[PDB]
Amino acid sequence: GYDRALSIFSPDGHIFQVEYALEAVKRGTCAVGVKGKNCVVLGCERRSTLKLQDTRITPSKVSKIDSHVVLSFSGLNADSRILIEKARVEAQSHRLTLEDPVTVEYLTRYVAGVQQRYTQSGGVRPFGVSTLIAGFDPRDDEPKLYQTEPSGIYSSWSAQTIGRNSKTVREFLEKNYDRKEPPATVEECVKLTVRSLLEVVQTGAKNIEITVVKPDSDIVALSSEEINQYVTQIEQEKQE
Amino acid sequence: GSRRYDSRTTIFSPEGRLYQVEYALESISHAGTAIGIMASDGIVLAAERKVTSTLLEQDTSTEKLYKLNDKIAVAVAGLTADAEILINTARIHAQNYLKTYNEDIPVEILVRRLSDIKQGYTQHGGLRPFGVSFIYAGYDDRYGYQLYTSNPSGNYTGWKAISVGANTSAAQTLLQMDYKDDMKVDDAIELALKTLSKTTDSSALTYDRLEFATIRKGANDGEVYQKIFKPQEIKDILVKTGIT
Amino acid sequence: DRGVSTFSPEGRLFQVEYSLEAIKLGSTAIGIATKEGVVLGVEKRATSPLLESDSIEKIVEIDRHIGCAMSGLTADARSMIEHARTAAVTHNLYYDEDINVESLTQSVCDLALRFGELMSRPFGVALLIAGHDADDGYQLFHAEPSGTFYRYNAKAIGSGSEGAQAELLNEWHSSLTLKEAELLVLKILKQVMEEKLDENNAQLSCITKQDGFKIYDNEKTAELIKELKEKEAAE
Amino acid sequence: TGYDLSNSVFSPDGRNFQVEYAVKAVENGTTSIGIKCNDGVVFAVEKLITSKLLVPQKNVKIQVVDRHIGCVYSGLIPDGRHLVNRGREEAASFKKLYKTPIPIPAFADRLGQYVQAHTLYNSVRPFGVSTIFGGVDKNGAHLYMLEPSGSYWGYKGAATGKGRQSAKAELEKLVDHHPEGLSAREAVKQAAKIIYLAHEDNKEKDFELEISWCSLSETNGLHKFVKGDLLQEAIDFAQKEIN
Amino acid sequence: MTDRYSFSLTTFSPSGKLGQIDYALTAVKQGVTSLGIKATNGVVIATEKKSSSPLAMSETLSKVSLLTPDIGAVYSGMGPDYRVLVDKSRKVAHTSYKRIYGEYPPTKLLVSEVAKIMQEATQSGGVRPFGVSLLIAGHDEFNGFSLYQVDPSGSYFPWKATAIGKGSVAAKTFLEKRWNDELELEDAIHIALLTLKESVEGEFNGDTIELAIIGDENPDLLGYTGIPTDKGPRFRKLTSQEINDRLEAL
Amino acid sequence: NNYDGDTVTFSPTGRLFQVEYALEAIKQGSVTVGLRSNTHAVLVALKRNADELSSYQKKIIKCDEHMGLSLAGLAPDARVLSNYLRQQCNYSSLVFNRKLAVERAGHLLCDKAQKNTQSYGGRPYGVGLLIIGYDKSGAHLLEFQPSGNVTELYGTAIGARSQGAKTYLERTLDTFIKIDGNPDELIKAGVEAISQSLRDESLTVDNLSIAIVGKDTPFTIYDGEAVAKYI
Amino acid sequence: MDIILGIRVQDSVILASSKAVTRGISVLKDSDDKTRQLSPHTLMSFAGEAGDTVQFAEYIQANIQLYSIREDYELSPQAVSSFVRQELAKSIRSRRPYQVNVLIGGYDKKKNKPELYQIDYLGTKVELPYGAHGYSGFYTFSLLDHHYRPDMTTEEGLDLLKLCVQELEKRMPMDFKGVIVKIVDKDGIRQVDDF
Amino acid sequence: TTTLAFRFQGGIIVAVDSRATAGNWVASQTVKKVIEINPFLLGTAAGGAADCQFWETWLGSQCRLHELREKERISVAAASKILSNLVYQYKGAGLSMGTMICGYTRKEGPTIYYVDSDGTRLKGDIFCVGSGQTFAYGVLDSNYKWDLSVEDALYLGKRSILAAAHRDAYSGGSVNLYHVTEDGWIYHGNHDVGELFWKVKEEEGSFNNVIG
Ligand SMILES: *[C@@](C)(CO)[C@](*)(O)[C@H](Cc1ccccc1)NC(=O)[C@H](Cc1ccc(OC)cc1)NC(=O)[C@H](C)NC(=O)CN1CCOCC1
Ligand SMILES: [Mg+2]
Repeated sequence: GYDRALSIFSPDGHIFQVEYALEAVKRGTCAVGVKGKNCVVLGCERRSTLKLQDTRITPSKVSKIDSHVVLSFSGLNADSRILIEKARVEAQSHRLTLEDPVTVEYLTRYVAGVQQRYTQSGGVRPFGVSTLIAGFDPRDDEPKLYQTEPSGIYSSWSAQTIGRNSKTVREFLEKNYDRKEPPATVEECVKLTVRSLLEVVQTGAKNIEITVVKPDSDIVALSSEEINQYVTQIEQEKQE
Repeated sequence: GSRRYDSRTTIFSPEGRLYQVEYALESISHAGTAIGIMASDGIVLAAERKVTSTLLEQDTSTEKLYKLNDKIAVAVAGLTADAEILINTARIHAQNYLKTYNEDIPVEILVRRLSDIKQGYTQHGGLRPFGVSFIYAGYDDRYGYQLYTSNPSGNYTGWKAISVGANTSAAQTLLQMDYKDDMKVDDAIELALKTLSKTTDSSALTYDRLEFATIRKGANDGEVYQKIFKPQEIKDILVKTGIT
Repeated sequence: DRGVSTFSPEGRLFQVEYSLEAIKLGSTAIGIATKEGVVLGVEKRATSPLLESDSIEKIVEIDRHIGCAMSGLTADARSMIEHARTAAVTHNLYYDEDINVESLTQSVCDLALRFGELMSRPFGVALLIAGHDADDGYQLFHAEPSGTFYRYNAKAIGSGSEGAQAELLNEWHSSLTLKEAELLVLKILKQVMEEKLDENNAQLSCITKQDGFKIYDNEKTAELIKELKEKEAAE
Repeated sequence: TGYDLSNSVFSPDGRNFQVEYAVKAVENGTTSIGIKCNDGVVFAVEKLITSKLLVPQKNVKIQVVDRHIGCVYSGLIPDGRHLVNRGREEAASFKKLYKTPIPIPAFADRLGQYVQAHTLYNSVRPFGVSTIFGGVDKNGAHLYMLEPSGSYWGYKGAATGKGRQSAKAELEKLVDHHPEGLSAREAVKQAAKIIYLAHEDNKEKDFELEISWCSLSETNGLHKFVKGDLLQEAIDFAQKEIN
Repeated sequence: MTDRYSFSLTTFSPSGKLGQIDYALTAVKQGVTSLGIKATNGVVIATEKKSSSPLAMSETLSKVSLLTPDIGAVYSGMGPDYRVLVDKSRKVAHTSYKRIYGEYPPTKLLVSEVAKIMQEATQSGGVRPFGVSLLIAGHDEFNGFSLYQVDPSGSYFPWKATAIGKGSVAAKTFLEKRWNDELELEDAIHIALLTLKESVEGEFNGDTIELAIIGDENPDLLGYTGIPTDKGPRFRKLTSQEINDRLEAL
Repeated sequence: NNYDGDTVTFSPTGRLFQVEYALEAIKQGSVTVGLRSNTHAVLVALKRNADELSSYQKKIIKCDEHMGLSLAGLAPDARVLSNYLRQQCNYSSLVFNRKLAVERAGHLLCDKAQKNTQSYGGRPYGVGLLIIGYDKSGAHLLEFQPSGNVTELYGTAIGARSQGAKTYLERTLDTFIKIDGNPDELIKAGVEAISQSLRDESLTVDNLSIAIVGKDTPFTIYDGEAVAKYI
Repeated sequence: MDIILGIRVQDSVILASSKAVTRGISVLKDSDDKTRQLSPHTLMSFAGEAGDTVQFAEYIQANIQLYSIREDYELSPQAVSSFVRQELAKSIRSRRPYQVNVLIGGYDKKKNKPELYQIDYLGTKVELPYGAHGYSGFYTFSLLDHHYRPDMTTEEGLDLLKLCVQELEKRMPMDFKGVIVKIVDKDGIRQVDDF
Repeated sequence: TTTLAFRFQGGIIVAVDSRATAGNWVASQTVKKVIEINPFLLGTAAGGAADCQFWETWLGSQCRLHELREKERISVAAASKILSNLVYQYKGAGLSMGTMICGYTRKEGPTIYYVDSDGTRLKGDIFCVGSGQTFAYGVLDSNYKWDLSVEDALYLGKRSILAAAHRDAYSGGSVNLYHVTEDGWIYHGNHDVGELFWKVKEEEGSFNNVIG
C-alpha cells in the first residue's frame, strides 16, 4: 500500500498540505449559512460561465444528510461527495444503534473527524473542502449551524460564510447580524442571506440557490421565481 | 530508499490545485473533439477521430463512442486505453445494479460511481489519475434524456449541450449560439456536425474521420433505441445536411 | 524530500521539533495544582465575533477524577482524548478502581511517537492533564508530542507560555488555596491574552477529590473575574 | 552522477558503490584472521582495550554456529551478530530436514546468498563486515572468508580488518614454508604471533588476544575456545617473536 | 525489504505528455521493421530476423508467435518484453475465455486483453511500460479475418495494412499504393515481400525473413482426425523453403 | 551531507550518519554513572528538570527483581527498550524457570537496535543505557549504545560531561571493585564519581537518583529523602 | 413470531401480523409489532428465529432509507423486494444464515398499483394476490382461493382478513394474541387501531 | 433465578432473588443479581452467571463512555440495544443471558427493556425472567394494577419473588428490592427468605399449604 506521509510539519510549524487545501476552499464557489429564531437558511453561489447547463440533473450544492440535517460546502466538488456519502452512512448507522437520529453537533463532529484523519494518515491528502452543516436536533426547536474545515476543527456559528470572496460577505454579516435579535421569521432570514450573497454574486438570476430548513424535518428548496422576488425587492429598497 | 523517486501524484500546489489533475486536463485538450447535444425527443453523440490514415479499417473500428448498456452510451476524449479500463468497470456496475434491483441503472448513479473512482486516484494510492473525459448520453424513466460529463478530477456536471477534448472553448460558444430548448433530434444532428465542421483542425470534415450515435425513442412505442452509425450512414447524413 | 523519523545533527527528531512550533502558535492554556485541588484555564480565542464561543471546547473531561486542557492544532487532540477515555474506562473495567493520573498520562504519551513510514506525523497539540488519586493526590501533567511528560506544580502552554510561566514562578507557593489559584489563572490569562478577558473568551475548570472534574459556568467565572478586578484595585 | 547514494544501483562502470562503501567500514575495524591446518581450522581476533574499566575475558567476539562451525568478523560488530543469527537459523533448518550437521561449503553459500540479497534492493543496506568462518565436516577442514558484496572463496589462510596486509604477508610465508601442512597446536601459536604482528597497525591502545579452534584430533571436530594454559603458552610464544 | 515502489513511475508532465509512454514509443522506433497486410481470404504478418551473431541460431529465436490456432503475433521493439507478453497473452486466452466458453477468443477480444496488460504497466506501482508495439493478425467465425496494432499505451487500432518500427514511414507509403480491397492472399504475400525488401539491408532470403499467415484451415497440422467440426489451425508459419520459392517469381 | 537522509545509506568513508546523530542525542542527555564490586552493582543518575516548577525526569527503570537500567537520551526510546527487556526477562522465567543472564540481556538489545539501522523507513534508537544486574555469575554492568554495540565493564558513565566520572572510576578501579559486602560504601563511591561531572549545580535531595542490586539485595531504586544520607 | 398474512386488493395491500412473543411456557408480550416501514409506500412484515427477525428487518430498513436519502427518490416495491431477496439469497450460504421469512407490501406510485411479495429465508420470491408464512397458509390459502376477488375494495379486504383471523383463532393450537393490521395505498401506510 | 420488573403510576419496581446454582448444588444464597449501571439505570441478571456479570459490567463501561463522548446520560433504549447487539454477535456460541434494562430518562420516562441471549429485544410494562418466572407471573399478574401505591408496589414485587423462591427449587436466598423514580433508583433493602416467609405467612395469612 502507498504509505507516504504527504501531510507533514514544516520548520515554522505549519502543515502546508492542510493550508493548501484551504486555498482550494478559497477558490470554490461561495456558500453562506444564516440561522434565525426558528430556522436556518443555506445560500450558495453558482458561477455563470456555464450556460447550456441542465439544472434538473446537475448535482445540487446543498445535500440532505438525513431528513433533518443538510450539508453545503465550498471547494473541490469531487471531494465533497466522499464526505457526504460517509456522513449519510453514519446518519443511518446512528439511527440503527442509538434508535435516534443524529444531533447536528454529532454529525458535524463525525465529518470533522474524517477530515482530521486525512491530515495524519499515510498515502492520502487532506480534503480540499470546508462544510456548513445545518439542521435541528430530534424533538428540538433550537436552530443549529456548524462549520468544518480541512484541518478538522469545527465550531458553531450564529451566521457564517465560506468560499471565494467569503471575507467580503463575512464583513457584511458581522455588522448586519444582531446576536440579541436574530431574524424572527423565515422571510427575514432568507432576505438577509440573499442580501449577503448579492454583495459578491453578480446577477440574482440562476446564480443563487437557497435552501430553507425548519424544525421536524421540514426542508425545502426555493425555485428561480421565488428567489428572484427577493432580488427584485432588495434592489428597489437599495435605490434610496 | 524509494522516497527519492516518488512523484507524489496526489498532493496540493501552494495555490490549492491538484498538479496531476491539471496536467491530465492539458492532455485531454489535445484529443479529438467530442460533442453531446440533448434534444426533447433524443440525444446526439458526435466525435472526431484523431488524424486518420487512408489504410485504417474504418467500419470495424471503435475509438470514441462506446456502449455501456442498452440505454446509456459514452463519448471518449483522452487516452483510449485508460477509458476502456473505466468502461468495463461501468459496464459491470450497470449489471450489478440490474442483478440487485431488477431495474436498469439510473444514469446519474452510474456516472457518480465512475466519477468516484476517478476521485480516489487524486486523493490516495500514489498513482497517476486517468487521462480521460467522458460525455455520458443516456435515458431512464426518472429524468428522461440526460447528458453528463466527468473529468480526471472526478467531478461531474449535467448539460443540455456540451463538448470535450480539443477546441471546447470555440465549440461551446457555437453551441450556446444556436441551441434552443424545443429542439428536435434531426436538428441536433445538424448542429453537432456543423459545430465539428467549424472547430475541426482538418481541412474538410469527411465520413471517414467521424463517429456518430443517436439515442432516440424512435423505436416502436415507449422504448429507447441506440444507433451507432455505420460509415455509409455517416456519409449519407453528411450529404443530407449539405456539408459534402 | 526526507524521512519523517529523521534525526537532526544536534540529536533531535525534525518532525517532533517542528510540531512544537505549531503548539507555540496555539491559544494559551494554564494549570495550577494545590492541596485543595487542581485548576485548569484556557483562552478560547474566537476567530470572528459571529462564532458562538460556547462551542469552543478546549477543556475536556477524561474521567470523573481526570480533566484535560489543550493547545495547538486542537483537531489532533480528538483521537488522543478518545484514547485517554477508553484507557481510563478500560482500566476501571479490568481492575474495579480509578486509574492513576500518571498511568493515564503515560498511556496517552505512548501514542505520541507512534508515527513514521502507525500515523503519518506527530501530534500538533500539547495537553495539560490534571487529576487526583489516592496515592499521589492532586497532580498536573504536561504531555508533549515527543512522548515525554513532566509533573508540574503549575504550567502554562501556548502562545503566551514563556511570559506566563515566569509569572507562575513568582506567584506559586505550597499553601495556595483553591480560590487563590482560580484568581491566579484568571490574572495571568488576562495578562497574556490579546483581546480583553471576559466570561465568553476564557473558560475555567477544576478537579477536586469531593466533586470531581467540573467545567465552570460563564456566570460563575464572571463573578471570579469581578472579584479579581476589585482585589487588584484594593492596593 | 548520484550513483553512490542508493544501494543496488549500477554505476556506469558496472559497480555498486554502496557495497564498496561498506568495505571501508570493514577496513576501519579491528584485525581478525583464520588459519587452515592439517585436520581443522584456527580463528583469532584483536580486541582493543579502550579502558582499564573493560572486564578482561568478558567481551567475547568470536561466535559459534551449530556445534562445529566458528565465526569471526571485522567491521560493524552488530552487523556481524545479525549474520551469525541468520547462520544459526540456516544451520538449524538444514539439520532439521537433512539430519546431518550442515557442511561448511553448504553453510558458506547460505551466508553468501543472504549477504548478496542485501545488494539487490535500495530498501536495505549492505553488510558492514567481512566474515572469516569455517570448521570440520565429513569431507574434512574448510576455511572461508565472506565479503559485503556476498563474495566468498575457500582459503588456506584469511585475514581482514585494519592490519590485513601485515597479516596476509605473514600468512603467505606459512603457506610457502609448510607445503605438507601445519598442525592444529602450531596454528594456534602462529595465530597469536600474527595478531601481535598485525597489532603494529593499531598500536595506540594495547589489546587483548582471543583464539578459538576446530580440530578432528585436538577438539574432536567441535568448536572450542582456547583458554588458560594453552592460551598463555600461545601469548608467550607471540611475545618472544616480537622481541 | 519488500517492494516499497507502490507509486506510479509514469506521470503527466506540465505539457500533458506521459513521458515513459513517449520514450517507450521511441524504443519501438529503434526496433526492426515488421508489417501486416490483410487480404480477402487471409492475413499475412512478416518481419526481418536481425541476428545478434552469425554463430547464433536464428531459428531458435521466434519473432512471429502463435497465440491461438487462429491468431498470430509479431512485434517491433524490445524482444524480452515481447516474449513475456506472448506468454501472458497465451495464458489470458485460456483463463479469461476458453476455460469459460469452451472455444478460443475472437481476435478483437484477445487484443483487448493484451492491451489491458500493457495499460496496467503504464499506471500500476513500481513498473515501466512495455517497450513494444504488437501486430496481431487473426480469424474468427463471426468477424472473419482481421489485423490489429497494439502500442505501449495500451491503445489498439484495426488496419487493412500497416508497418511498425525502423522504416515504418516509407513502408506504410509503399502499402498505400499497392493495397486494394480485392487482394487474394498470394498477392498479399507478394506485396509483403516487396515491402520488406526496402527496409532490409543485408541478406534477403528465407533464413533472414520470418513470415506467417492466417488463411485456410490446415487439417494436416491438427494432429488428429475423427471430429468433423475440428478442421485445424488457420495460423501457419511459412518455411524457409516456401519463402525462397516466391522470391524467384518476385 | 548527502549520505545522512536515512539509515540505509553508507557514506563514502563507510559511516552511518543517522546512527551517529542518534549517538549525539545521548551526549545531550543528563549524566548517569554505573559501577560494581563482586557482591553488588550500583547505578547513580543525575536527574534533570524543565524548570523549578517541574518534576525531575526519572532516569532509572526496573526490568526484573535482579536486573534494571539507567537511561540517557530519548526517554520514550528507553521505555520501548526497557519494556522489551522486561518481556525477555519474563519469557526466560515463565518458559525456562530461569533468571535471564545479564550478558544475554545485552545480546538481545544489540540485535534489536541493529535491525533498525539496516532497513528503510525505520530509525535508530536515540538513547544510551547502563544495565546492572546480579545473576548466576555474580554482579554485572553493561553499556548499551544505539549503534548496537554493547560492552561489559567494571564501571562507566554516559551523558553530558560523563568523561569526568569515567576518569575518576578509571583511577578508583582498584578501590571500589573490592567493596564487597558493603552497600553504603559502594554507593558513596558512585556518588563521588558522578560529582566529578557536576558544573555549577550540586547534588540535592530531589535531584539525585540511586539504584542497587546484589547478592542478598533485589533491584531497588532510591529517591527523595532516602538519598539524603549520601549528600 | 408465527403468523403473518398479506392481501393485495384493487387499490391497496393489507398486512396482518400476530402480536404474541412467546418463549418457553410464557407469553412475554402481547402487543408486539412485527413490521418495519422501509419507505413511505413500502412495508415489510417478518417472522422466524428470535433475534434474527428484528436484526434483519432493521438492517434492510437502514439500507433502503440510505438509498432514499442518497437519490432523493423512493425505490419501487419490485426493486425493494429484489434487493431483499438477494440479501436472503446471500444469507442462506453464509456461516450462520438469517432464518427470517418476510412479506413486502407496497404501492407503486408510477404504476398506480398495489403489490405484494412473499419471500422465504432461502430467498424464494413470488408476487401474489394473497400470501402467508408459516402454518397460517395451510388455512388461509384455501379460504382466500374461495372468497378472494381481484377487484375488491380495502373495506372488503379487511372483512376478508377478519374471516382469516377468525379461522386461525378457531383452529390454530397456539394463542397468538390477535393481530396488528396495516394498510399500504397511494396515501402511504396507516394502522387500523380497532381489530 | 427469578427476576421481575414492572412499570406503574409511581415509576418502576425491580425485584430479584439471590440464589446461584450448579445443577442441584446450591452454589450461593447471597448473590447480587442487580447491577447499578448509573444513578438512573439498573440491570437485572438471569441465566449464566459469568455471562451476566461480565457483560453487564461491560455494558456499564459502554454507558459511561457514551456520557463522556456525548455529554449526556445514555437512553434506556440505546443502552439495551448495545447489549442486545453484542449478544447477537455471539448468537450460537452458547451465551446464556436473560436480562432487563430498567431506568428513567427525560425523553423516554420510566422504561423497561427485556434483552436475552437469542437477540430478542422487547419494550414492555411487565416482565419476569428466569427459571421461576412463571411463579412470579402468577402472583404479579393477578394483583397488578397501574394505580398501585409505592408502598403496595414494593410489596407486590417482594411477594412475587417470595412466591417463586418458595416453589422454584432453583430460586431463593433473599429478595433485593429497588424502586426507580424520576430522581433515580432507590435501594429498598435485602430481605432474607428465612425470616420473610414466616413474617409474611403470619401477617398475610397466606401459604396455607405449609405446616405452620
Ligand atoms: C437461577 C439461580 C437459575 O440458574 C439464575 O439464573 C442464576 C442467575 C445468576 C446471576 C448472576 C449471578 C449468579 C446467578 N443463574 C445461575 O446460578 C447459573 C445457572 C446456570 C448455569 C449454567 C448455565 O449454562 C450457561 C446457565 C445457567 N449458575 C452458574 O452460572 C454457576 C454458578 N456456574 C456454572 O455453572 C459454571 N459454568 C457456566 C457455563 O460454562 C461452564 C461453567
Ligand atoms: Mg426454592
